[PDB]
Amino acid sequence: PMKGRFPIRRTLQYLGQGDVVFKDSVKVMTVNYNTHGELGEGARKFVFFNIPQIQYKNPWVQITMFKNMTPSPFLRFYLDSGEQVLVDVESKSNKEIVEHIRKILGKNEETLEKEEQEKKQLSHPAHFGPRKYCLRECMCEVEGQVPCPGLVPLPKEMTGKYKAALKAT
Amino acid sequence: CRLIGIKDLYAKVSGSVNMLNLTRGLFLGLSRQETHQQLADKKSLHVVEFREECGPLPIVVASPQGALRKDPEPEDEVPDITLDWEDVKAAQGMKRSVWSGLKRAAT
Amino acid sequence: RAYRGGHLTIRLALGGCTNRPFYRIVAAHSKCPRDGRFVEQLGSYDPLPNSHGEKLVALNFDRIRHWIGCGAHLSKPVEKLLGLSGFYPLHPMMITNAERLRRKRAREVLLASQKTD
Amino acid sequence: DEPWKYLDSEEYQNRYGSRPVWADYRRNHKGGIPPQRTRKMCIRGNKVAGNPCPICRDQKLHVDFRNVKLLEQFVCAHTGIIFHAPYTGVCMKQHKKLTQAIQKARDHGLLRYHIPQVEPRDLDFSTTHGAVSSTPPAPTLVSGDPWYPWYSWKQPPERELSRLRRLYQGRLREESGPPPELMPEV
Amino acid sequence: SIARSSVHAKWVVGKVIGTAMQKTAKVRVTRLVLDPYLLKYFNKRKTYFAHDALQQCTVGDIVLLKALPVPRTKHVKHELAEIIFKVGQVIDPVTGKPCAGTTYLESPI
Amino acid sequence: RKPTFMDEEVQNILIKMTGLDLQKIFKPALQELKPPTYKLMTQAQLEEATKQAVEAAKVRLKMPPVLEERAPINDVLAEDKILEGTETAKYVFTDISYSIPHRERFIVVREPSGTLRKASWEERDRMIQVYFPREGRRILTPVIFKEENLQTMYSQDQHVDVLNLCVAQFEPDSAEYIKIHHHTYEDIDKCGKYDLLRSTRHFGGMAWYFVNKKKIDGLLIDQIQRDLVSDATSLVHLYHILHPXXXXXXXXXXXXXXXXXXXXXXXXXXXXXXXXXXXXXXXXXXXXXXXX
RNA sequence: ACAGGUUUGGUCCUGGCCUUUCUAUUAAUUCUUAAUAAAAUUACACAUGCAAGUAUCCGCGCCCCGGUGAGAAUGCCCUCCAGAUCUUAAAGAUCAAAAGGAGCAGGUAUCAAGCACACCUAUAACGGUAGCUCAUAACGCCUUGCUCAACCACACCCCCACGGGAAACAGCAGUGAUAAAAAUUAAGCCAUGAACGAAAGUUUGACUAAGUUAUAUUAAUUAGAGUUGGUAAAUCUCG
Ligand SMILES: [Mg+2]
Ligand SMILES: [Mg+2]
Ligand SMILES: [Mg+2]
Ligand SMILES: [Mg+2]
Ligand SMILES: [Mg+2]
Ligand SMILES: [Mg+2]
Ligand SMILES: [Mg+2]
Ligand SMILES: [Mg+2]
Ligand SMILES: [Mg+2]
Ligand SMILES: [Mg+2]
Ligand SMILES: [Mg+2]
Ligand SMILES: [Mg+2]
Ligand SMILES: [Mg+2]
Ligand SMILES: [Mg+2]
Ligand SMILES: [Mg+2]
Ligand SMILES: [Mg+2]
Ligand SMILES: [Mg+2]
Ligand SMILES: [Mg+2]
Ligand SMILES: [Mg+2]
Ligand SMILES: [Mg+2]
Ligand SMILES: [Mg+2]
Ligand SMILES: [Mg+2]
Ligand SMILES: [Mg+2]
Ligand SMILES: [Mg+2]
Ligand SMILES: [Zn+2]
Ligand SMILES: [Zn+2]
Repeated sequence: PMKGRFPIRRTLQYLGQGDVVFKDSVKVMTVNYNTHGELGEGARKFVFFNIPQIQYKNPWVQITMFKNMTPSPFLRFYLDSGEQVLVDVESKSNKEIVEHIRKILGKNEETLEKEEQEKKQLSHPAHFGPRKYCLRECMCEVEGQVPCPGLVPLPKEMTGKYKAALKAT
Repeated sequence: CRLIGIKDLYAKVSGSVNMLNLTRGLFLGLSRQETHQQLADKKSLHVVEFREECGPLPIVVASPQGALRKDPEPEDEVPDITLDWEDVKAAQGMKRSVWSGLKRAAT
Repeated sequence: RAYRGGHLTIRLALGGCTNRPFYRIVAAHSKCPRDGRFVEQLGSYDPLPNSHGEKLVALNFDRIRHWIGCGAHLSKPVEKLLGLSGFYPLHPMMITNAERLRRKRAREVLLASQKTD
Repeated sequence: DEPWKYLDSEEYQNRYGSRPVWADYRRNHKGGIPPQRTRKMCIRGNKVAGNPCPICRDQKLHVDFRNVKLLEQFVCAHTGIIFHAPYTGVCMKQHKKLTQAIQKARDHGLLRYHIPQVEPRDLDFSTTHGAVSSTPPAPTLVSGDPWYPWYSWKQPPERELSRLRRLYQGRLREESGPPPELMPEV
Repeated sequence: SIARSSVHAKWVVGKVIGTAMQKTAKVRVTRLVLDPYLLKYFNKRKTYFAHDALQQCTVGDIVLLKALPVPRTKHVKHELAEIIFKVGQVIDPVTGKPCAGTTYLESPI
Repeated sequence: RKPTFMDEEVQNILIKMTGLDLQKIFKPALQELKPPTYKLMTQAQLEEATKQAVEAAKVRLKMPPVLEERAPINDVLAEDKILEGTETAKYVFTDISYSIPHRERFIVVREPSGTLRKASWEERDRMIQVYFPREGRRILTPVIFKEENLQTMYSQDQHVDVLNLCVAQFEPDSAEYIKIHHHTYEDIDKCGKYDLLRSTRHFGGMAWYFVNKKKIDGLLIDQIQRDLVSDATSLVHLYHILHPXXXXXXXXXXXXXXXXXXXXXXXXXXXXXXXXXXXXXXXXXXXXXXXX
């Protein structure tokens, strides 16, 4: 895209690439950030780059942002229990905020890998269906089997009307 | 490009197609070229081609005659570049024009 | 869709290119169509004998029994199939077709030697 | 049928040079974009139609799996995939014959294609398992027993049979059922 | 352990839009949505009524809504849980001091 | 004793024997190309990148498991003669369950003979190949493995390709696997082409089949002609590990051993053509006194 | 789009229109045979024959398949499950009504306001507040099946069927009228699926195998149609 001042962040590639996934407890996330100060600087970047990464990967988590309410910048987190997490981001680097969040409510790499494997096991090689869900379809295809008459017309013997006209006579 | 000897190229043209502006444009552009040697020289670093077919193998193309810098270069999570909406639209599978993927005769 | 009733049923859906039948073993609702919706696919069956002279049957025994354990019903040809494999005891009607066929073959031997005479 | 010959001929070497076949050939068509697949066949019976393909305008060319020097120039050198007819300009018939040709060519290895490094099928191969290793054959097998008592035909009590006839009396079809044991026939 | 609400709303935060009813707060929620053409995130808003014992919500409040286990009315599925920022009086979660905007009213020391 | 391919000695010696050639390891492939990616690097970054390369190349280089042959498995699970009279062609019952190791799958058959037989090995494999299609494998055996096609592919010096074909198509414990691998080794031996498979992951199979065929000839000759002493060293070392008790082994070991003494004593005690070794083992030696 | 033709005496620039690619009906001109897929103008009216039976009573089945796209901006997606049925040593399983909501969802703002569309009392059906929706498109109007291993909706019409018009093929074949739109008043339950059966088994216009049709691919036995100023392959003589 052309318009926008960091257009690379309106990509799909930039969206998939951001990594934080949230635990199942997180529901709401509240970013309170500040416009004017040097000590705000990191937080801002986080909103401007990382917030749109985060959200994409967690489409069900409300992410809200307030400006200039509180004189010092922070994150809040509202979990399922009624647990309220409070993450102070001040002189932090943008990267530091990201990784800190990942630490606190993340998902272990193993967790993700497990889950994706548990979904990948759902589509089984051996079934037969429409090209959408399966690979192979009619078993026209597989080598040793019979060729399906569209491609390779069948023996006079195996036709219905051959059997019919033979059983009649 | 057959007269230059360029055998592989993708080129799309936008706006007015008038012949003269086109050839002038093309020639300005292909003389606008920055060579690997020149890139190397201005940045004083090695330039390294990563082929996909050859895997991770880090082929060197160019070396900075004179002093090779001892300085690594900034890796931004966020590069700032002009991005053409057409390339990015291509990237995500959003070019659906029936004319595009056509078979055409040889070069 | 929403139905009045019916049971979970394991059976043979027929995909085929016509004169070349083939089947997909399927865990379905009784009240859905033959080739329509199902819960889960289980196996396949290929009636027509291949290059090697074999009739291929794939079955997921783990899942098949997961559903019978949930009380799915078997169609009679799925039971012929499960019979042969030995996952299930041979089906009574198989044996009866055996006896019938043997008796007719003996009667036809006697017809053969009564026509020869 | 001998392939190699015409590709090394002085006639060929004169005509085509070291450029591929089809190089100079050009397919005439209605506009800027040619129809997405070329003509069905350029030969029907004794008649050669219009401006013929590279392959069929020259009859001395033979499409086989044998001549690699002919089939080579219809495959992309770097990509190792064949060209669709329009790239080249061959007719559909000769193009299907060319695909099928390159296939048997690669099946006899007369040609190169890319062969990837594949790992072994299995990770841990243990021949030990009971599916692989012959089991302890059934106690029912050792005796020569039918696997269940009901595989065996048992002639029923005369009581049950006559009461059975007594049930169905008007509709009964009664013919002896001992199951002759050996199958084969004329 | 069964107390549930079939609604995905389970916990939200929104501004307090209006007080016009008895012991019921009109609260606007705003979530980010990815506009697929542009690939950008915009603020989509949605209003939720909520229930209040104290009738404690001034307009403009940043409020935490909790899903209610059994819905009161067609239009009330929530209960105000906590006031996150009462308007015009905001006490910094970090330092626990009274503040306006960028400035502390009573500083450390 | 217990020597085998997967022993650490045999492994580290066969990795060192094989060698890292980043040009032959990573080579242009015929797949549809993409435009090349470029980046500017430091000396440091290029070194780290180089090591990264070498690390990844090792994984490419990992040896295909060698194994002994499998015996035919014939066992009948049941017999009912009553079914036999059905006179229907063979039925093949496969289990497809996603959790199972493919040697732990159950593959069964009922013939027209009214018996329940387990699947043969080839049969079993082509079954799993049907329902668990894996790339490169034909479900019916590919023509190219006929002797004619074999010789044709050898002529073209493609041997890496053939050995890469069997890895995918057959199974490492199969009959055909062994027939083709071993016959192919015979070819590189009679043609002296050994340096082909050098940087290949196939090298381990070269070394083994030969140590166990006890013809080390061409590989030693070649190694000394290629100016590689250390490889011939570790190779004789290997013949000593896979032949601990023999005249050559215990004698040329316990007497004394190093490059000159062990390579020349195993050049005298392996007589296939000891005249070849002794010739070349002179030449390299001479070519040292001129270079030093 | 790899683009091409076309504004002017001419040149750029802006800017429509058209060509060139692929699919589908229908028509005209031609047409040899197979095989395979597909078959369709019409919620207009319907002659006749059939499309549910099973079974020792009772029971169970009897728009389930099958047909259609008339209706409705319908709905996709996601929560949560009453009920029905199946299995069974009481808890599993399959459908899943109602009710909901993160988000996505036809055109039109010359449709801009709608007109009670809210809440509070748990007192136990009365009282109390004065609200709710809406320019991030309420409320209208217009057109419409669909996001398709399927899902939604209808079943002569009056959204709904008590009652009223009135006597219903939008099951299979067929037929009038209508429309640019044309398949057999065909044979079998032999396979599958379904309903009943304790069972052999019985029924099934589902389906199976056919029949008709250049409608599309494939193979050959089949040669014809269109073009020939330019874009755009290709021309001589007459009138
Ligand atoms: Mg003008
Ligand atoms: Mg003019
Ligand atoms: Mg003028
Ligand atoms: Mg025009
Ligand atoms: Mg027509
Ligand atoms: Mg329907
Ligand atoms: Mg439909
Ligand atoms: Mg309509
Ligand atoms: Mg409407
Ligand atoms: Mg609307
Ligand atoms: Mg529901
Ligand atoms: Mg108007
Ligand atoms: Mg009142
Ligand atoms: Mg009605
Ligand atoms: Mg009535
Ligand atoms: Mg009607
Ligand atoms: Mg009809
Ligand atoms: Mg009806
Ligand atoms: Mg009519
Ligand atoms: Mg029609
Ligand atoms: Mg009938
Ligand atoms: Mg038909
Ligand atoms: Mg046709
Ligand atoms: Mg004719
Ligand atoms: Zn098929
Ligand atoms: Zn041709």
